[PDB]
Amino acid sequence: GSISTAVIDAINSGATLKDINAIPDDMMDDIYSYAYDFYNKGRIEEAEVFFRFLCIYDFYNVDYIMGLAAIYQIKEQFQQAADLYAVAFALGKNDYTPVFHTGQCQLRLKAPLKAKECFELVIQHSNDEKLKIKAQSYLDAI
Amino acid sequence: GSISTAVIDAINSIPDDMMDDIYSYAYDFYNKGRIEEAEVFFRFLCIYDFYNVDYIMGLAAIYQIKEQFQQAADLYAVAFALGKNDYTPVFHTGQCQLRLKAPLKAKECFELVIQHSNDEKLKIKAQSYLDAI
Ligand SMILES: N=C(N)c1ccc(C(F)(F)F)cc1
Ligand SMILES: [Cl-]
Ligand SMILES: [Cl-]
Ligand SMILES: [Cl-]
Ligand SMILES: [Cl-]
Ligand SMILES: [Mg+2]
Repeated sequence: GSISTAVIDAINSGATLKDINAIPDDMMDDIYSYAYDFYNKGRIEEAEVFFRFLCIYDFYNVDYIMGLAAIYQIKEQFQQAADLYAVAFALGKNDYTPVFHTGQCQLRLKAPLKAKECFELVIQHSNDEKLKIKAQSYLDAI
Repeated sequence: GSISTAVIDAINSIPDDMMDDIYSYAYDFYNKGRIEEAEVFFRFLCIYDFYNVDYIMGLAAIYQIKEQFQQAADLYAVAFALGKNDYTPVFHTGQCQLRLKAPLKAKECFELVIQHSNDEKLKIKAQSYLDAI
């Protein structure tokens, strides 16, 4: 692991714990797999702890961010979820799935024009026709 | 950075005119070549209101000037996700990806501009990069 001075330096420098290899890679994989297990088992509170832990460890990991965003969406913290989905989109650049879920969140936030803009962005830019079918099903419902 | 601040804020939990004032001051610094002071002001603005495309775009431009190409690209992508209709961030992401030795990502950015932007001057610029790729 990392000595305390190295962890403190990372806190003070704005760096991730990932950047200083504070926990072995295999253990982080285990933690992600357990977080997914909790999620799939309906243990949302525990899944939330684990996805928060993962995102503290590496705020630039798209899948860690996507997991927490999904949990926030389930818990109806729609603005926090939308905020994380936007970050997740930016980090991956290529995948419009977070923009699709942002659209769902915006509908629940009573921002239907923002939602429409999200679904249209998916339709116009994604080459994933299966995702477009889902986005189009929201757009057609208006 | 600004992205890490946005993520940490989400993990854990001023009149528009005044914000407009500070944005203009940051631009004033930028235009005089006071890049470091402009960067502080844009970083401040992105802490106060990160999901504001004008603040993101200004900070991303400074990172691009400073050859911090990955940070710039990440911020331009946020701006595009939030704004959706302006392809200027996609165009600059393409430039950044070229400098990051990611020519296929760059090509995808410039193609998006040509296919979707209504900014004819931006489309010429994107095509000139494509011709070099
Ligand atoms: N419906 C089409 N003809 C069509 C064209 C382009 C794309 C894109 F390249 F954007 F993925 C997706 C679908
Ligand atoms: Cl120690
Ligand atoms: Cl990238
Ligand atoms: Cl709206
Ligand atoms: Cl444009
Ligand atoms: Mg056109």
